[PDB]
Amino acid sequence: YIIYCNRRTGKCQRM
Repeated sequence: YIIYCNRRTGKCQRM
């Protein structure tokens, strides 16, 4: 699944 928040670039996950 997706458990990572790339807030750095402006992307996030759902988990």
